[PDB]
Amino acid sequence: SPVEIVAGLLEKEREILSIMEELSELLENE
Amino acid sequence: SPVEIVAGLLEKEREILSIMEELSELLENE
Amino acid sequence: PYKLPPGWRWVRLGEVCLPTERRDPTKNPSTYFVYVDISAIDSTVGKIVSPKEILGQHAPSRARKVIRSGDVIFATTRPYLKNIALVPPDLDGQICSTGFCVIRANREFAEPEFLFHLCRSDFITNQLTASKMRGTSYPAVTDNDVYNTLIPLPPLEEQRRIVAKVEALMERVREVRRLRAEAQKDTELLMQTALAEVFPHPGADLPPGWRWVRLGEVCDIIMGQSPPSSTYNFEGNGLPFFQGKADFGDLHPTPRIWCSAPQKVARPGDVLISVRAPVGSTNVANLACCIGRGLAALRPRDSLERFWLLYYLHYLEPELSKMTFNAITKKDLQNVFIPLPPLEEQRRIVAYLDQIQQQVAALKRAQAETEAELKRLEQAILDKAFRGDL
Amino acid sequence: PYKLPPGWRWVRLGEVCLPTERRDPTKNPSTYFVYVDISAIDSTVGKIVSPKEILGQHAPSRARKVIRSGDVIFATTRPYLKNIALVPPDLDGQICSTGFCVIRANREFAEPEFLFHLCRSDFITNQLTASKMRGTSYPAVTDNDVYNTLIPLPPLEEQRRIVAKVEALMERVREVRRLRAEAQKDTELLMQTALAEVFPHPGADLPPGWRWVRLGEVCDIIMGQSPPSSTYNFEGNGLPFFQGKADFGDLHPTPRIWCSAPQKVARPGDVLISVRAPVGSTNVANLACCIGRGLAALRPRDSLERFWLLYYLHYLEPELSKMTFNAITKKDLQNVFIPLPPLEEQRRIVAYLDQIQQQVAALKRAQAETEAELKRLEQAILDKAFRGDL
Amino acid sequence: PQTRESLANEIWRACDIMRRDNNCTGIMEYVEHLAWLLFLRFLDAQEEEWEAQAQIPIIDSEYRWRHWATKDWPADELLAFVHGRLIPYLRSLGGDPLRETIRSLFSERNVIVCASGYNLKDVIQIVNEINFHSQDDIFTVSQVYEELLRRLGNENRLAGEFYTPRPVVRFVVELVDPQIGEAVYDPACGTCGFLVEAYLWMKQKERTIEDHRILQERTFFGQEKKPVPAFLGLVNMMLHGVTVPRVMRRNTLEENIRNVSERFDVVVTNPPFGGTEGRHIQQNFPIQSNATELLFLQHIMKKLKPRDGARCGMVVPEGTLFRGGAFAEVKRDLLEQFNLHTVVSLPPGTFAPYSDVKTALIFFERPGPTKEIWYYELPLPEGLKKFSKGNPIQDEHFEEARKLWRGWDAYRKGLGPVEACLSERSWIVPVEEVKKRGYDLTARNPNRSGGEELPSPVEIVAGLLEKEREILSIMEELSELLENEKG
Amino acid sequence: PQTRESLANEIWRACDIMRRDNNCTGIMEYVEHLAWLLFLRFLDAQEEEWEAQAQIPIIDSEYRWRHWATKDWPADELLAFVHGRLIPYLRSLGGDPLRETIRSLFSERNVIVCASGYNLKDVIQIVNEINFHSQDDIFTVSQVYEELLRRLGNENRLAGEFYTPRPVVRFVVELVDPQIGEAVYDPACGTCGFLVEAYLWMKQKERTIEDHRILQERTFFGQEKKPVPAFLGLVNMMLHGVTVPRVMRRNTLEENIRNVSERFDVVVTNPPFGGTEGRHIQQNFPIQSNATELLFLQHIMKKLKPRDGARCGMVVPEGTLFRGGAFAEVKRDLLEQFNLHTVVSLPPGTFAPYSDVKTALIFFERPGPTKEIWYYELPLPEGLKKFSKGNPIQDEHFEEARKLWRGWDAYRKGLGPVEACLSERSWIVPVEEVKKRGYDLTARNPNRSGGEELPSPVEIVAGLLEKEREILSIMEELSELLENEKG
DNA sequence: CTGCGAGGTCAAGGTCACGTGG
DNA sequence: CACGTGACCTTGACCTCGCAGC
Ligand SMILES: C[S@@+](CC[C@H](N)C(=O)[O-])C[C@H]1O[C@@H](n2cnc3c(N)ncnc32)[C@H](O)[C@@H]1O
Ligand SMILES: C[S@@+](CC[C@H](N)C(=O)[O-])C[C@H]1O[C@@H](n2cnc3c(N)ncnc32)[C@H](O)[C@@H]1O
Repeated sequence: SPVEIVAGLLEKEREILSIMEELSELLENE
Repeated sequence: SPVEIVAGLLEKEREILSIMEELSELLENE
Repeated sequence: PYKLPPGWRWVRLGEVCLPTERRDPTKNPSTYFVYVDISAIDSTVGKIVSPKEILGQHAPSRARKVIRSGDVIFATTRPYLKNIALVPPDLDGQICSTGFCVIRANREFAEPEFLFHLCRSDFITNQLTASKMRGTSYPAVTDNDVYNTLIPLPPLEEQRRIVAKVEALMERVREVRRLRAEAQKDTELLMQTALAEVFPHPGADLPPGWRWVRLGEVCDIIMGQSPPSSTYNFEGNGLPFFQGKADFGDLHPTPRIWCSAPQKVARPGDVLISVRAPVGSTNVANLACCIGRGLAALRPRDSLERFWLLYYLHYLEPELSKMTFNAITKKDLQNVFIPLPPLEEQRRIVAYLDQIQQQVAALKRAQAETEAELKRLEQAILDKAFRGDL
Repeated sequence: PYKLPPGWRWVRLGEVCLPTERRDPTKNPSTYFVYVDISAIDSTVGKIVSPKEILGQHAPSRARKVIRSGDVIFATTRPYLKNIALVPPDLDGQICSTGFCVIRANREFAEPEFLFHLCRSDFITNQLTASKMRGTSYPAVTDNDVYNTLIPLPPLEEQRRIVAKVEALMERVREVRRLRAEAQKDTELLMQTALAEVFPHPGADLPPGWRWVRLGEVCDIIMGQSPPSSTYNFEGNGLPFFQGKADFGDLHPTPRIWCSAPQKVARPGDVLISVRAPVGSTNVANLACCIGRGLAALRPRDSLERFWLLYYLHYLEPELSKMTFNAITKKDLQNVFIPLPPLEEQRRIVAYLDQIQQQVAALKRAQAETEAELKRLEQAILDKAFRGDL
Repeated sequence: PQTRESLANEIWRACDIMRRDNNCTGIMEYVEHLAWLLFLRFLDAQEEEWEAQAQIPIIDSEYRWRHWATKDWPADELLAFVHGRLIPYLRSLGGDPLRETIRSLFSERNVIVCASGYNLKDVIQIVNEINFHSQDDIFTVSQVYEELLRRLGNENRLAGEFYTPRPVVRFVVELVDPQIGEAVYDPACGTCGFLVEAYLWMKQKERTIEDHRILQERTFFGQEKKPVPAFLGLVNMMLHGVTVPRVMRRNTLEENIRNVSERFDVVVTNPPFGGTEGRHIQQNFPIQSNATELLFLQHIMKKLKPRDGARCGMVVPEGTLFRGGAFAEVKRDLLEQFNLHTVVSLPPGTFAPYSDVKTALIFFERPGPTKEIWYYELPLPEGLKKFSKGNPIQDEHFEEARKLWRGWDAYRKGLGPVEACLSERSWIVPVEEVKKRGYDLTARNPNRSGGEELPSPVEIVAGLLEKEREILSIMEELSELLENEKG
Repeated sequence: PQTRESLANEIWRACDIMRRDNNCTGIMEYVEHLAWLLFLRFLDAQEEEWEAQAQIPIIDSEYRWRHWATKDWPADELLAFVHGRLIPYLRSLGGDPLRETIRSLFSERNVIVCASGYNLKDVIQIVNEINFHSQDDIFTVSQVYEELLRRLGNENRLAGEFYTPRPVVRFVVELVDPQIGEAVYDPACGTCGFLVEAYLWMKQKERTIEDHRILQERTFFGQEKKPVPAFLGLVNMMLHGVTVPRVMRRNTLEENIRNVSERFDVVVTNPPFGGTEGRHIQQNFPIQSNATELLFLQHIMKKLKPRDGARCGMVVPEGTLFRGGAFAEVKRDLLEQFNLHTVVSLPPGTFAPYSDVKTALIFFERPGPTKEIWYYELPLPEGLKKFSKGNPIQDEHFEEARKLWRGWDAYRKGLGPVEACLSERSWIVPVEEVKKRGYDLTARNPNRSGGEELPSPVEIVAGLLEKEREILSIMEELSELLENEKG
């Protein structure tokens, strides 16, 4: 499943990224 | 022995009295 | 709280103290130590008179507290009994019962004997009554109350060497009471010595006109018995009831209870003697009354003066009281032997002994009052001492 | 300690607290209770996840503290492990191990959740390191230090409401690391998946030119043995010595010790495989060295690429590792089966797998660093929070 | 009644007339002068009632108040009459015992008469302008008389010895709660005595014909030793008043206690703090001590009737409370024979200027033996160290004492909570502990500075001295008598 | 030596001549202008020595410093000569030896030359009035140059990048304690480098003839990438100075660490403070990361000789200390490969104006594995929030650091008590605890205020974002590559 | 093999209650 | 009887050993 895995991994990554720009969003404020 | 005893008793009494006029003696002062 | 002289400061007992150690002697099982417990203290003089030396192995659970020279040990169990003591150099660094509060005076602020004499006074113990229990039924207090009760601290602090004055005073004072005690003991035998002169021991020859006689001959006896308990009443029905010596006053018995149906009655002028322990006590009877089993009533016959018999019985009292358990019998009383002078001479000697007795009574009461006021004098010494009035 | 915003006050933690009860459940022997101990807390999220309900009769000696809704329980035994929890309503009024320090916030001053997040922070526990001992050797502290350690408390008493704001941040934050963990887990499987394609399962037939071959055929093996201990030296005499996997680096083994009289030597480019638990780990030899019995050295004949064999062994590693105690033998290694493509194709696939591996390594390290800085981000959240900076 | 204004003023005028006069030095002389005039007028009125009962001869007609007071004298002839033919005539009374009384009252020295015959005539006319057939006018004069007695109480340090503060009286009477008819006894009634207050109370309940007679005749028995308080008091009890009350000039210690006879339902009293009596009198008591107060205590103890509910309110000094010896014995007896249900510590100077001695109110009951004792310390105003001529004791302090005592009275009979009677100034002491203390009944307030305000040592050692050489005298007597009566 | 005298003062004069000039904007331009003149004079002197052993021509003869500097030029003709003929002649020598080297050093941008030919002539003659055969004068010029470099360090934020505070240097060199002869290496030597301090020190122990020639020939190996610090530094090491020092314009990261074969006893260094380099360079290292500082750390780790007592003093930022991932790995290796015996936390602004980043001095040793680490936090004066251009770091703060470190050095080999090296400012951290912290070597003071002066959270989330987008780039690269190489 | 924590022992007080001498 | 001493109980603190993880 090598190729499939990277995909899902990639989705997970840009999801995480989404979460942390929500983090930056709500952290200023400042 | 009745008579002797009052005697001796009397001696203890004048002794006690002496002690307590020395007590008053040193109590003023005050 | 108080008003105090310029030098004096009020500080909690604790503030003046050093922290104090406690150690376990069983950690040194073969090392002996001297143990001090509340029983080892003489309450009167506030000293440790009877320590006990114990092997560290056999050490009681209580023995955890270490004492040192100048320490004041203040018992926390009933501290109105004045078990308080100043620790001698001989007892330095040593263990006692945890029921003690250890007071280590730090000599910067307090010298120990002053604190001893403070604790010895009703002052601190009354602070303890103000706090804790007032009336609340428990005999003991924690160490930290005894660390929180207010006290005056007397700096300039060789001003607390006014302790010297106190001790000077006190010893002379205590000495007085010693002598007073001796006087009191001795004064009592005066009466008996007087009696010893008037009544000859048995089998001796007697002055002319006197004769030995059995009491039963010159006296008749009503033994007395206790009625059923229904008869007893406080509503004053029938006659007063006296079961035994407990009902006696020192001359006449005080009636507190009545018997609606009396069995054996004692008229006025009968002489009452206790027939059960304590045997031999006597009171005259001043009113018609009913007598219990604990009492026997002696009615003196014509040849006899009730006071002649009475004084005789006072004379005989010490081993007229023997000590299976002791009771005395009608026959026992009838066969006791009494000297019988003529009635007139009896009344004469009765008069003489009467004024002797009133004199020694007046005497008794006087020295008793002096003693009481010596206690009060002591309390006055301490109260006056702890404010600047010497 | 530091600056304060206008409202906030510095208060000792204890000053904000309520007195707290302790009771003995054996006094109610047939009454069940819920018990909470340090093992019942999840260190990561600071919750009580596993209480145990016990009959009051079977209550442990430590079971004596009553928790209540909003109480913060802070373990005093090693409180750097962050066993701290906020007591839910379900656990109100209940016993938990004495190991804990019970914090009952009086709502007049402090909201409990704020105190939870304060304790959850490295703040208070660093207070605990600063006092007590710095680096002395005892794991635990008394409850009353945890009552004396300074905290900043902010009034109102909305801000404690602010923390309510912190929860938002944290939730998102924890969620991130959740994903990161999963990512990391899965990311490593990539390598094996890639390998899964290149190496066929045994007994399948292979693309043309390839052939199955016994390792012994294309590889020759030097088993290795451990010398006497006199040979060992730090003065760099003879050759470096590697006993087992413990000496392995991530690619090449770091020599820390030498053997003055080597017995079995591994020349560079030999491939080293561990032969005892953990068995099957591989590392390559970058320098001439001596090998212990814990290692076997594989040296590849032509027709075999050291990296082809290496990647193969990496593929085989999970059940190349068996689990009586684990050891592998020369015959065992010689009779393992390996796919053998032409040498050039081997080096081609080796190149390809090499760049896959460099990419996933870079990847690994990257997300590892993100994880670490997420921890740091958390600590930054709390440090910034307990000052007026949000 | 109380037609104070027209009449009261005059009496006050008469007082200022005596102030002007030389031989009336002070308020003392005012009140006794007024007393003897008022008494003569009283005697005349009573005899007139007895003319009415004669229908169905205390003094010669010439010497009745009527004939000599009504006539308008030249002043000198009046003065000459009073000193020359009147007073000696009144010492001229030999007859039935009562006249012996009249003679008795005058016979003791030196009746107060104005130096100016004019002033004397004026005072006499003010007295003669009182209507004795109006109970209104009598009420007024009684009030003025009472105020005069109070002022006399404040100004004069010797009285003092025959006076007691009315707040103390009213309080004691209130706590004792006399009913009709139980006799009321003051074995030493200085002047008036508590008897007037007891009268007024028991009277506030009469409300029937039978009762009044009981009040006027059979309910007041008490006695006085010294002539001046005896007289002033007689005048006061007739003034308030009971028509002809029974109280005797006599010694209370005259009487033997074993004989007792007597006795009474109630004793409300303030016996003397008192000093020595000694000798013959001592033999009248089972316990014999020179101290007057102790003998008075014994007398009171046996003066009470045997019935349950036999009460005594009484005033005692520190001495009777803390002293041991015979006192303890008597005190022991009290506690065993009697139930002493309360003690009120009374601050120093309550009796000033007479004493400043700390005193206590002792209310002891006689159902039975004494178990628990209620102690109430009483507050001074915190401005004052002690009560004074300037600031005397008044009814209010006792008002608080009153409310707390109501609490204790409720608890004693178990009709109320203990919490009612307790306050930091109130505490309850169990009898065991007073017996451990050698019968020291002195007030020790737990919830108070430990200081017990004891007198300085020197005074203690002084009294101790005098009674120590008293002991020596006793022993001297003992050995004199023991070799005297040798055969 | 010294004799700054007239000579120092002049040089200062030249500086104000350049201050007046248009083409010298700031102290930067002063120091580089002075540098290129001084360097040419130096080259001429060295060759002249080589005439002396030629007896047993880099450029000539028109272009040697002798002929053109001695001449009295019309200003315009001088300026025209330098720009028109000389710089170009230098730009193109082409001799495979150095001579290429020389161009490399005239290779780029602006050679700083005065706008006024008059000023240029003045500065040139001030420079040629220096006697290079008197090392008193060389010493003087070295001192003035050093001060110029310090002032340059304060004024210009761009250096900054190639400068390090001399107190830091002297401290690091003092603690490392170089001896003769161990090679001394700075894998990035900004300008001068620690090499001058190392020189002067090792010189203070010089002792013998054989030694001096070791110092000037065989003991200084270090290197620099960027032209301006390379040049300024070259001038500085010949100034202090070493006759012909070995340092190369090159990249240390172009080198492949795994082949190593160059090693040194000592490394005293301050590598860059950290940005990306990437790609092809990355492959030179076993651990691969874009971060320059990490690669420099690796390079240093393998640049050390295998013998025991192999030392490195080094300057690192917060980042290298608290960052995980590859850093941790390298740090792990460090701690096991090496004994890291001290860390000195250096407060923010130490390097201002270049950066205020908090830094740490890392002295790590290489007998063996790392057991315990000595931490010394360093105090700011209580007046300042941070060190500044206005108030910079100076040798004193380090006086205290020095004394305590002497203590720690004593304890480490067990020649002294631990108590010597401890102050609330100094504490000792066990290696175990840094491994539970995920290899966070940041200073945490046990006996100190809680606040750890951590960045505002957002900055954290900002960096977190940028390297997350790096992660995305990496993954699409991954899928590009596995979809590319599909058969 | 090492760090964690729950069971255990231990010390400091504090309250309870039984033996016993006056 | 009521006074103390031995005992039991509680709180709070330190010891360390069975146990599961690197
Ligand atoms: C203090 S007073 C009583 C006060 C009185 N209750 C009142 O209302 O003022 C004592 C009085 O008792 C009188 N007294 C003293 N000795 C006495 C005695 N042996 N018999 C009778 N009365 C006596 C005194 O004259 C004095 O007036
Ligand atoms: C902080 S400085 C070194 C300071 C120097 N030790 C001093 O204080 O004298 C960093 C220097 O390293 C140089 N440098 C940066 N990257 C480099 C590389 N890859 N190779 C060599 N030198 C480099 C930079 O030009 C900069 O001058």
